[PDB]
Amino acid sequence: MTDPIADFLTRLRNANSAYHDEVSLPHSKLKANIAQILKNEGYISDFRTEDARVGKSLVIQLKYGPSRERSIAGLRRVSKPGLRVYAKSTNLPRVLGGLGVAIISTSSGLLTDRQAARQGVGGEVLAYVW
Amino acid sequence: PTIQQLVRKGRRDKISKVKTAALKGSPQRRGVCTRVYTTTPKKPNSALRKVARVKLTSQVEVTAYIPGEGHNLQEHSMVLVRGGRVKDLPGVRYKIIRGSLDTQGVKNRKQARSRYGAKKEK
RNA sequence: CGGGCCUUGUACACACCGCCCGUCACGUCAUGAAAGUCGGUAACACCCGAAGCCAGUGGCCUAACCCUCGGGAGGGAGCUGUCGAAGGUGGGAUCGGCGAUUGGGACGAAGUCGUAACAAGGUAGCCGUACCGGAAGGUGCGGCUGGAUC
RNA sequence: CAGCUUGUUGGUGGGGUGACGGCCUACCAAGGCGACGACGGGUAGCCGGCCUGAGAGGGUGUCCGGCCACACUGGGACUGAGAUACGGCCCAGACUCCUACGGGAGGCAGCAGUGGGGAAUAUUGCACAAUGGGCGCAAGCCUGAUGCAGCGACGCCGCGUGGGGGAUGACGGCCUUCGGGUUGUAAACCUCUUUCACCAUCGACGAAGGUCCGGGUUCUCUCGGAUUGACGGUAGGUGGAGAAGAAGCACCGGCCAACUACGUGCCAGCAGCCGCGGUAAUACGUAGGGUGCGAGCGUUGUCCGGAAUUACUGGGCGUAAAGAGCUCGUAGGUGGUUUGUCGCGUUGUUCGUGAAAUCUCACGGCUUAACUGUGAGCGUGCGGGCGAUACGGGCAGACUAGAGUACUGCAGGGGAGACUGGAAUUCCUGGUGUAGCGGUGGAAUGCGCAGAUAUCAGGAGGAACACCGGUGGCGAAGGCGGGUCUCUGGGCAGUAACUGACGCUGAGGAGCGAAAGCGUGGGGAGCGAACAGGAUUAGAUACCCUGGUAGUCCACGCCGUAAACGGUGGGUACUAGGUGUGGGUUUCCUUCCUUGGGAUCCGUGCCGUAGCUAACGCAUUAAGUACCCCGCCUGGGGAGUACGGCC
RNA sequence: AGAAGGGGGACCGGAAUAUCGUGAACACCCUUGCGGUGGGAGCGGGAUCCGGUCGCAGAAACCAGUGAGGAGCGACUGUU
Ligand SMILES: [Mg+2]
Ligand SMILES: [Mg+2]
Ligand SMILES: [Mg+2]
Ligand SMILES: [Mg+2]
Ligand SMILES: [Mg+2]
Ligand SMILES: [Mg+2]
Ligand SMILES: [Mg+2]
Ligand SMILES: [Mg+2]
Ligand SMILES: [Mg+2]
Ligand SMILES: [Mg+2]
Ligand SMILES: [Mg+2]
Ligand SMILES: [Mg+2]
Ligand SMILES: [Mg+2]
Ligand SMILES: [Mg+2]
Ligand SMILES: [Mg+2]
Ligand SMILES: [Mg+2]
Ligand SMILES: [Mg+2]
Ligand SMILES: [Mg+2]
Ligand SMILES: [Mg+2]
Ligand SMILES: [Mg+2]
Ligand SMILES: [Mg+2]
Ligand SMILES: [Mg+2]
Ligand SMILES: [Mg+2]
Ligand SMILES: [Mg+2]
Ligand SMILES: [Mg+2]
Ligand SMILES: [Mg+2]
Ligand SMILES: [Mg+2]
Ligand SMILES: [Mg+2]
Ligand SMILES: [Mg+2]
Ligand SMILES: [Mg+2]
Ligand SMILES: [Mg+2]
Ligand SMILES: [Mg+2]
Ligand SMILES: [Mg+2]
Ligand SMILES: [Mg+2]
Ligand SMILES: [Mg+2]
Ligand SMILES: [Mg+2]
Ligand SMILES: [Mg+2]
Ligand SMILES: [Mg+2]
Ligand SMILES: [Mg+2]
Ligand SMILES: [Mg+2]
Ligand SMILES: [Mg+2]
Ligand SMILES: [Mg+2]
Ligand SMILES: [Mg+2]
Ligand SMILES: [Mg+2]
Ligand SMILES: [Mg+2]
Ligand SMILES: [Mg+2]
Ligand SMILES: [Mg+2]
Ligand SMILES: [Mg+2]
Ligand SMILES: [Mg+2]
Ligand SMILES: [Mg+2]
Ligand SMILES: [Mg+2]
Ligand SMILES: [Mg+2]
Ligand SMILES: [Mg+2]
Ligand SMILES: [Mg+2]
Ligand SMILES: [Mg+2]
Ligand SMILES: [Mg+2]
Ligand SMILES: [Mg+2]
Ligand SMILES: [Mg+2]
Ligand SMILES: [Mg+2]
Ligand SMILES: [Mg+2]
Ligand SMILES: [Mg+2]
Ligand SMILES: [Mg+2]
Ligand SMILES: [Mg+2]
Ligand SMILES: [Mg+2]
Ligand SMILES: [Mg+2]
Ligand SMILES: [Mg+2]
Ligand SMILES: [Mg+2]
Ligand SMILES: [Mg+2]
Ligand SMILES: [Mg+2]
Ligand SMILES: [Mg+2]
Ligand SMILES: [Mg+2]
Ligand SMILES: [Mg+2]
Ligand SMILES: [Mg+2]
Ligand SMILES: [Mg+2]
Ligand SMILES: [Mg+2]
Ligand SMILES: [Mg+2]
Ligand SMILES: [Mg+2]
Ligand SMILES: [Mg+2]
Ligand SMILES: [Mg+2]
Ligand SMILES: [Mg+2]
Ligand SMILES: [Mg+2]
Ligand SMILES: [Mg+2]
Ligand SMILES: [Mg+2]
Ligand SMILES: [Mg+2]
Ligand SMILES: [Mg+2]
Ligand SMILES: [Mg+2]
Repeated sequence: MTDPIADFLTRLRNANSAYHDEVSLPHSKLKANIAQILKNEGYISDFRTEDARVGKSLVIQLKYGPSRERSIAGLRRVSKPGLRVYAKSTNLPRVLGGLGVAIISTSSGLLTDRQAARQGVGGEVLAYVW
Repeated sequence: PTIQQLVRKGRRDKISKVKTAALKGSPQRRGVCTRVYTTTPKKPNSALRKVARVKLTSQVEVTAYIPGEGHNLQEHSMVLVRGGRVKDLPGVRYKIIRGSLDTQGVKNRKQARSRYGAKKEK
């Protein structure tokens, strides 16, 4: 078992494709921060933290339209544990030509491309969501 | 496969084959043109092709094709050889240049007249 | 014997009067082995060792310095020694060429011998191994279905 | 190419150098390098750059610029601030030349030039006028550097061979359905202008300079005077007459713009591919027509592209090439939740550097352009300082979810050894008994009449274990079933008692690994390669029949391969269900005795949704969605072959 | 395989007075013996390095392997 962030992305993607309304998954600070970013960008509905048998459990409810369509189109881990990926403020990645979101881990916390270019800081490219 | 596997063992391009072997870097090559003869092509063509055995100045013996209709070649005679395939003769990969040291141009030729060698008219 | 419909297998579609395998014979091309033979390369051990630097010796020569005028100091010629290129001797290494004869390979026409595979291809076929046989191959043992059977 | 190294690795004292240093020496110690490729072999000057490419990349190192190396081949030193000392010295060698034979001389990879090699690459030109260089107080003198010229379409750029009107559808050519169409405003003719070439003439900038003479005393400054330019009487300007001196090459089946006629008739020939030509060829040759480009146009050679056919960006492995036969494990790679710290990675900013030229963007100057100057970019980087701590990493802790241990149960052809049971086949002994038996599609070979086959009793011996038995179980795989005993490995469930990330994978390596085969010894019923006979057949080195050796069995070793298969590497998480079956646990329905239903964990099958796939199909036991590590693929043959090596 | 093929070899002096290695006298304890420990004399052995000397020659005379390559037969030591 390696790369829990990729595990988190895979769980969310599979549930979103299976048309599920919520997911459960072991809670870590990094996952909580990524969930906060996703909610702020509007790709999910609200999330919450429970207390499982051992440790804590993180539950995310997924957002769908009036018809049954997904608000999340894709998801892909970028900086894998076998090859870390970093970027500078000059050349932060662009997702769907700007219609998506790329998560950047900076010394000031997790940020999106817009929030990171407006601050002029780079860092590790965690994942694309769009 | 596996960036670590690539780091340990990089990509290696394919192996090509030299085609200019007798010319060995030169665009043309002089030869002595021994033992001129004729050859029948591969199965579905049934023609009579005019060829020659050329001993090149690169100290290699190759077989060349004589283009055009009608030629003045013979036994020992200096020719200028270039590259080119015939696709029906089995292993001929060289052509005699017409309009060079001993191979005079094609007589009565009127179209394209530069291949095969021919001055316009005077 | 021929025909019709459905279903099954197929490497056939010129459509089984189909496709197709391997020896053998003739020819061409490239290549392996081979008693031996001709070249190249880089070293190694030892012998001999030019110039030259360095180290010694130096009765032969020596203007400046010193001298008690006899010489002394210091220098040089020559000579010896270490190192030393080239050369010589020797045993190997390595890269090529040729070689009577011989092994297979590929391609050639409308050659000879069979018919191994493709249909249950007429003994299901393939895989490993062993023996055998002009040749495709056969047989034994184990395996697989990429075969059948109620 | 797997072992290299003995001044080798290090130390001490000396020596030596401009300088540290095994740079050298005497002594002492026994180290040093290597799978992150030492040692060896091949090739090569390196870079700014150039070509290509969307980029990343790939190829390349020619003009120009920087650095290095060398100067007939090898070695050496001297002089000097400084030496690979190209036109210096010494020695040796090869070569060319002179000689009175004793002995001497030489070095174009400087410019120009000659022979040779080659497909192929230039004049034995002018000037120190400008810039740089050396010596001199200076004037000066030297400079094949340099500045120019000559030659070559070798390349890039620019401009010409006219312009404005004009169906005689001139003439002719070619095609025609013989009616016409086309070349075609194209020509004739009318008119206009002369860029460039031609003729004549004037004539430079490059020179706020170099010289001598005058104010300025000199220094600095103008002044004015001569004089000084190789290019060059050139560029350029002016003037003169005249459309006047000036277009070719390739292709026209598809790619790919461009079609007909005649001749030829698998011939002659064409061709990048696949193809075109055997009597009506848009593919051969000519003509007409057309298309592209144009002082050029084609061919050959080489590089990139297209090629996502080496895939980092950006590919794959069920059946197309591709998962090692399976496991354990070394280096390596990768790593659960959580606290603090460091600030190596990462990221922000600033300073230095990243030469010039080339490249990009904007101007500026040559009549335009190529070319040239300026400014800003670019220069992805590296070094120094100062910030940040989300993530990676290090250091110091913590935790139990992964992993392991403990206890209690459970199922099992898991393995090894020893002993042992019965059915049946064969043979031997005896009884009964008489002429056939055996075998095939049909027969024959064969056995028997010397007593077979058949039948009954006794005995010997080897091998395999009917029913149970299955689709089912166990094992990493290969594999494992007569029974009992002895020894021994793993798995699952429950508990949550313990440790506290101890995990995963794994290049090489090691172990195990069907059958056949090999060695030594034993055993040998049945079966049965080879071998023999019979039959079939044209033949039958086979299929069928009758015999029959090795082998099959055992002990101990070797071998190391299989369609060793799920043709699917291992680990982990997640993503509808339905329905069988093996092993547990478990409430409730607890009797509804039902050992039924439900729930949960671990197996093993079928069917099916999403999803995936070229399709077939896979589908919670993935070939789906993702992450970590490993093996493997790059058209078919030659070939899993040769040579080398290991066993 | 002593494969092949090479190099050194005499004398004198010095290192060298424990140079080094053998044995161990005078003199040092004691369970007093035919005892032990240190001690290092005299007497012998061998090798090296450095310097010098001599001849045509340093293995000095006598003594004391020739070596390599390709076939045939028999494996080999042996026996006649
Ligand atoms: Mg009908
Ligand atoms: Mg079909
Ligand atoms: Mg042949
Ligand atoms: Mg050979
Ligand atoms: Mg000397
Ligand atoms: Mg031969
Ligand atoms: Mg067969
Ligand atoms: Mg057949
Ligand atoms: Mg048959
Ligand atoms: Mg058959
Ligand atoms: Mg047989
Ligand atoms: Mg077989
Ligand atoms: Mg079988
Ligand atoms: Mg030493
Ligand atoms: Mg020292
Ligand atoms: Mg070179
Ligand atoms: Mg590309
Ligand atoms: Mg040299
Ligand atoms: Mg020369
Ligand atoms: Mg020299
Ligand atoms: Mg000087
Ligand atoms: Mg000096
Ligand atoms: Mg020199
Ligand atoms: Mg020279
Ligand atoms: Mg010279
Ligand atoms: Mg000089
Ligand atoms: Mg020259
Ligand atoms: Mg030539
Ligand atoms: Mg020539
Ligand atoms: Mg000058
Ligand atoms: Mg000057
Ligand atoms: Mg030309
Ligand atoms: Mg077209
Ligand atoms: Mg015709
Ligand atoms: Mg034609
Ligand atoms: Mg290409
Ligand atoms: Mg590419
Ligand atoms: Mg990739
Ligand atoms: Mg592919
Ligand atoms: Mg895979
Ligand atoms: Mg296949
Ligand atoms: Mg395959
Ligand atoms: Mg497998
Ligand atoms: Mg490890
Ligand atoms: Mg680890
Ligand atoms: Mg680590
Ligand atoms: Mg971590
Ligand atoms: Mg620059
Ligand atoms: Mg301008
Ligand atoms: Mg910095
Ligand atoms: Mg546990
Ligand atoms: Mg046993
Ligand atoms: Mg018996
Ligand atoms: Mg009887
Ligand atoms: Mg009986
Ligand atoms: Mg604890
Ligand atoms: Mg492992
Ligand atoms: Mg391995
Ligand atoms: Mg074994
Ligand atoms: Mg066996
Ligand atoms: Mg055996
Ligand atoms: Mg045998
Ligand atoms: Mg035996
Ligand atoms: Mg039998
Ligand atoms: Mg038989
Ligand atoms: Mg027979
Ligand atoms: Mg295999
Ligand atoms: Mg198997
Ligand atoms: Mg396989
Ligand atoms: Mg797996
Ligand atoms: Mg997997
Ligand atoms: Mg089940
Ligand atoms: Mg596909
Ligand atoms: Mg299915
Ligand atoms: Mg697939
Ligand atoms: Mg082999
Ligand atoms: Mg071999
Ligand atoms: Mg010897
Ligand atoms: Mg010998
Ligand atoms: Mg002497
Ligand atoms: Mg002897
Ligand atoms: Mg022989
Ligand atoms: Mg003989
Ligand atoms: Mg004998
Ligand atoms: Mg024998
Ligand atoms: Mg003997």
